Amino acid sequence: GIHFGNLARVRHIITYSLSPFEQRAIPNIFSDALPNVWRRFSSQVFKVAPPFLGAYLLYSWGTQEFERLKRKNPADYEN
Amino acid sequence: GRLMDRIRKWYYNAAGFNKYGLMRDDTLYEDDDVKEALKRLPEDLYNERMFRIKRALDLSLKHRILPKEQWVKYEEDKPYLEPYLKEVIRERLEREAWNKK
Amino acid sequence: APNIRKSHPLLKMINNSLIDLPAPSNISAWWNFGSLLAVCLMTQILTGLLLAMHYTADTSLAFSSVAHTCRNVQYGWLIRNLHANGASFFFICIFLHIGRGLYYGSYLYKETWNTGVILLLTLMATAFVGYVLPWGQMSFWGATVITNLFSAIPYIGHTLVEWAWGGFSVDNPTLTRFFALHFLLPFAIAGITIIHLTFLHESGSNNPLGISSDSDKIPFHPYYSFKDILGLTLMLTPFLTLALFSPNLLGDPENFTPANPLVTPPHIKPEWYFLFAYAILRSIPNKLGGVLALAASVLILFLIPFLHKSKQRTMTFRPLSQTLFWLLVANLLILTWIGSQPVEHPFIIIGQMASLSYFTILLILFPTIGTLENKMLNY
Amino acid sequence: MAPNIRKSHPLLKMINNSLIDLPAPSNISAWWNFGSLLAVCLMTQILTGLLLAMHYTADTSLAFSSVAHTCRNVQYGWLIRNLHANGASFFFICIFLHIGRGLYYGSYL
Amino acid sequence: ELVDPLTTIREHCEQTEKCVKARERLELCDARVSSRSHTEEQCTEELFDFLHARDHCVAHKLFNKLK
Amino acid sequence: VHNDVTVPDFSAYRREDVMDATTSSQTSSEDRKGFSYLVTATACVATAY
Amino acid sequence: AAKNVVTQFISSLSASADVLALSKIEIKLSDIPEGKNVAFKWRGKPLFVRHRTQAEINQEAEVDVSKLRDPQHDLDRVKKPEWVILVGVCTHLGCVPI
Amino acid sequence: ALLRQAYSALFRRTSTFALTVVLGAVLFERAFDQGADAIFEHLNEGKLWKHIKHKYEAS
Amino acid sequence: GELELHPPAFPWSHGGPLSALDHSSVRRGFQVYKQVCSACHSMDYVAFRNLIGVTHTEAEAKALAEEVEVQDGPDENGELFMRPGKISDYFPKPYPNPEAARAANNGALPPDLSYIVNARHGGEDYVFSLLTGYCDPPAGVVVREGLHYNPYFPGQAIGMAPPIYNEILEYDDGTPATMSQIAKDVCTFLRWAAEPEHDQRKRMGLKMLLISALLTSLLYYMKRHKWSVLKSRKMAYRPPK
Ligand code: HEC
Ligand code: HEM
Ligand code: HEM
Ligand code: HEM
Ligand SMILES: C/C=C(C)/C=C/C=C/[C@H](OC)[C@@H](C)[C@@H](OC)[C@@H](C)CCc1oc2c(O)c(OC)cc(OC)c2c(=O)c1C
Repeated sequence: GIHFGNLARVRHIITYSLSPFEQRAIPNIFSDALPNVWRRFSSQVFKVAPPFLGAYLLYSWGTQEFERLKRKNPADYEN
Repeated sequence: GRLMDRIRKWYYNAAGFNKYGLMRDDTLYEDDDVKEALKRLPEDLYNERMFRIKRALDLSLKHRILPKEQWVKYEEDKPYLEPYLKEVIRERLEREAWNKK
Repeated sequence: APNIRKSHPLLKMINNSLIDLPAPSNISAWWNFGSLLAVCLMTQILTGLLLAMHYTADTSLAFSSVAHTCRNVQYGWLIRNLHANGASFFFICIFLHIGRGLYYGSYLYKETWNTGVILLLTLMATAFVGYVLPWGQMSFWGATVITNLFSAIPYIGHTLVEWAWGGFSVDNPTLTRFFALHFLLPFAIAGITIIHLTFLHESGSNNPLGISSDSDKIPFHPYYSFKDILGLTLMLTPFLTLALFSPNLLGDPENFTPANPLVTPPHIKPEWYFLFAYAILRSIPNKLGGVLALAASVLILFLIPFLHKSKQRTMTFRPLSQTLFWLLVANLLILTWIGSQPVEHPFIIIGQMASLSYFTILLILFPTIGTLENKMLNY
Repeated sequence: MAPNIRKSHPLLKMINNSLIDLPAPSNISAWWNFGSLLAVCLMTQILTGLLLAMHYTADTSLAFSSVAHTCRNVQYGWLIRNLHANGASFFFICIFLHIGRGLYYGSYL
Repeated sequence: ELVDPLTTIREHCEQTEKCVKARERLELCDARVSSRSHTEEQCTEELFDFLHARDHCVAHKLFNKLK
Repeated sequence: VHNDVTVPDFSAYRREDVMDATTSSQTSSEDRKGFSYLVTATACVATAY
Repeated sequence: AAKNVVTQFISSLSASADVLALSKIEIKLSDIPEGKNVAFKWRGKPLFVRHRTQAEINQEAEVDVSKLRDPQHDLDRVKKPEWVILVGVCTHLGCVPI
Repeated sequence: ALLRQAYSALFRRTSTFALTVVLGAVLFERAFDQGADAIFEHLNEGKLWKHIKHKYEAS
Repeated sequence: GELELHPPAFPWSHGGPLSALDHSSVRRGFQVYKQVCSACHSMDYVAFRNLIGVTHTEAEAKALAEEVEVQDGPDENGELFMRPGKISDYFPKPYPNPEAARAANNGALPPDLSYIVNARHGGEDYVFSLLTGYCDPPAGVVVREGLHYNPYFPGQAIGMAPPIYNEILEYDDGTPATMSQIAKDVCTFLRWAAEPEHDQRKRMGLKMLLISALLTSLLYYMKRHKWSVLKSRKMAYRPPK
């Protein structure tokens, strides 16, 4: 059952942390937060958007095309 | 030729594992062969790989990456495990061929 | 001794899986669905029992009993809504859960993944029979179609249909056995979910980076208990907004018409969470092929593990794989769209493409690009 | 590593851990057989029960007759209903003796 | 005696740009179909395009006049 | 040697009332704790509702 | 013992005895004017009875009977060329054909 | 200092904290429920049977 | 044919997520259903008691109830028999079975309106457009004898004749009984009929959103708080020299 203590062998790593009460829950909302939100957004939009944007069109086309084929062709009764 | 040689440098930057401070070898998935390799690693190399990883995990939880100035450069990437891994797999293949023999 | 949190035969378990459970320090929101899925199961079961208390498994009474539940039973309408919409958020969540798994190579945890597939499949069957209970036009004809799928099996087949209906046509014997079946399955789901988490705990959660997190684990509590609660509340808003403001949004209005054994509505479409598969099956203009395609469209999940060629575990560092991935997601989004459209041009051909597309990205492109990417890493 | 797959496998490790390698006193008597019978009763009831629930109808106006139909029209419905009805009894017969044994041999400790 | 605001506004709306052209397109169809004997065409489409444009307009203010 | 180890600077994160390294953080403690616990208490009240 | 208990239980699922087996149904060919199809409840699922105008009767007897999934000639299917009678149930997965 | 007083007198002791949540909900409930309805009924004046009522009532 | 006219979107006073039903108009619609539609349409899931406190006073409802003779029994001799209506009874079925109804409507079967707006895409927008959208067939379109033209109805040849026209009744509240006014009231009624919870459903939604906001917020703060320990966590690799 118990896993904490076996996990892995680690040496020479020091860490420093502060009580949740000595710091801010959401700090540097502008100087740090948002800037990264953008960073991340930026770096993934060209990977994600393409296939979706693509399908999007396929939708509109297929939709419009199906609808076009609804309308009547006057050339069928000009006789 | 020097085609995939620059292709490689491109991919290396595209992959992006260096923005975390990891070497190509750090990101290797730990199957049997790799775990065996990791075992043979001299201590310094092993302790270093650990820290690199632990730092990357901290970066991930933080949703941050290293400053562009600390990203590993394609040509400075050390394949510290690659060779060990080769041997390990080499060693295994032999046993295998031998046992079917 | 010392503490009764680690010694007690029972608490030792709650503590062993929801308090001292070591978890990667970096798992993201895409790891919140596991519990949401769990919460859905609980929520469904609970509202379900509540509803089952006022239901009547009988063709001549089913439809109206549900009506009475909504119109006469205090908050009956609310409960039915939460149950109807819960079903959807169950699928929404399960779908994202599956996605995350594919993107981050969680499927490398074979037993956890496989049982996961069983869960999806069971959830599917569960939701099916359940939908047949209000006994509206959709309920009836859906029942008719889905059970009929098995007629595709050589020799036997039909004989299996007889069982499914308890007759030679959908009728009361079917309704009552379906109510039983629907009452039962949720629990087989909860049960299997225990096996799921059990196999999972053998290895512990995987993480975005797809590399060992032993160098940095954290107690589930309070890190993920807190994260999870937050996650729940986020999923809760849309679910309730939908439930309280646009109740029938995700539902077909054709099912407000009591089942008519003699008339299949001109416009009959599968519940949204079935559309993608529905679409794939319509593509093959052959009975057996379409079924096999349908079967394959879901069963293929079992192969994913044997199609992993990447030397890396996740797609975090595989830009090509990442695109192929999102392509697949849109591919499905397309198949879903198609499912809602009539069997006509250009829809038919588009569907067939998407279908052909789907199996290809999974059986061929992915393993291929993975191999390709390995070489690009000079491996 | 673990040699046999009977003691290592996450699931078998359990069937083996409680129904195969489970250490048991060499002298437990017949009064120790009810635990499993009880378990078998539970299983049998659930099973025959599901089978009956497939033909029941929870409605004052139909309940009595649905059961009659189960017995009169459903193949072996009569048998299933009987097994379910009498199973209930053997369930109590067994549970009562189980309780007895416990009291006599101080299992309540 | 009374006047259904529905008619009042249906008129006003038929004055509208689209309606007019739609109405016209329709009249044209009706004409040739009503004449040409032993034909095969219909004027559903035009009637709909007309209706669609008309009522869309109707449904935009009709309620203001209703209680 | 362990003498060459310093705890980094946490001003970018410290709460305004414990930013000055020469002021007893204790006086502002009751508030720092009172506030966070208030959020929690409130959440409890909401959920309770 | 096992084979028999499974047998019995397995068959508790099959159709019950109250599942009859009923007769015919008469239909006045006058209620069905030419050029129309009408559905009648029967043995459970629908039942079609369609009065075919010879405008159709031709087409149905004039098609590649070799290019048919289930090859048959409109003639050996019905009896009176102005009437076509079949069970209104799609052979695919059972819906009612419109 | 509310935060200090609050902490010092409500949030510190696990008991007083609990009682405060109970007490809280109570007051919060009344307040919320009333105001919520107020907001709803306002946004829907003269449309509720509450509003129409008197026309077919007593005197 | 393979072409259909979808209805427009009228601004029903209850269309909005926080917009209740106009009970006055619902009261009206009732009358329309009672005095006009009920002659061929059953509303099996509603009872006179349902009106109480919604559109009518208890007395009014009881009254409306008694106006109908209901069949009860058996009695002492095992005889059926009539009796006045109780607020517990449901709205009277115009026919004892579809066969009879169809018989009295050219074989056409008027559907039960209890859940009508939800049984049709478009709901009141569709029901409304249909009731008023009656008109003559376009060129080339022949409407079979018995059926009437209505572009909004699928197939355009419906079996129901225009049920309403100006002053087909007189709203005892003084509202001008214009045809569309009527359609607007009965449609509003058909919405309430299909979902009385409608109003409460929405009032809850309001409370829901408020709490959901307050709570999602407080929990975002809480999640962050605890996690800060990790977010700001700094580490370093100080190997031995
Ligand atoms: C003389 C009987 C009669 C009256 C009175 C009448 N209807 Fe109907 N109604 C019918 C018939 C017949 C149909 C079936 C038409 C069909 O499906 O071919 C019908 C159908 C309908 C339908 C739509 C069916 C569909 O498929 O779209 C609605 C909605 C409807 N009526 C509403 C009303 C309302 C509201 C009123 C009162 C304002 C009303 N009717 C009054 C006979 C009537
Ligand atoms: C009732 C259905 C299901 C429930 C309630 C459920 C629940 C869970 C839970 C609680 C977790 C842990 C947290 C997380 O990572 O999300 C988990 C993990 C996992 N589940 Fe599921 N699951 C279900 C179905 C499935 C399905 C359909 C699949 C895929 C075919 C699956 C595959 C996995 C895998 C691979 C993991 C590993 C997560 C990781 O990468 O660390 N699950 N599941
Ligand atoms: C796996 C979890 C569950 C899922 C996915 C689920 C899904 C569904 C679905 C889709 C329907 C039709 C909803 C509709 O009316 O549109 C339904 C109906 C129903 N379910 Fe479930 N259900 C679940 C659990 C349960 C359980 C455990 C019970 C009770 C023992 C239950 C009782 C009912 C009842 C009474 C109905 C029929 C009446 C109604 O439609 O509300 N369900 N369920
Ligand atoms: C704890 C195990 C169970 C016990 C002790 C038990 C006991 C009983 C008893 C004493 C009756 C009345 C029998 C009679 O007709 O004389 C009964 C009836 C019934 N039980 Fe159970 N039962 C069990 C499990 C189940 C389950 C799990 C189901 C199905 C989900 C089920 C379904 C029914 C049905 C349909 C009836 C009513 C019709 C009948 O009497 O045969 N039972 N059960
Ligand atoms: C007694 C219990 C039984 C027999 C259980 C059977 C379980 C089967 C499968 O679950 C594993 C099945 C639900 C799953 O197939 C993988 C679905 C994706 C199939 C989806 C599906 O839905 C339809 C539907 O909903 C309809 O009505 C609104 C109508 C339909 O066509 C006219 C369909 C349909 O054509 C398909 C393919």
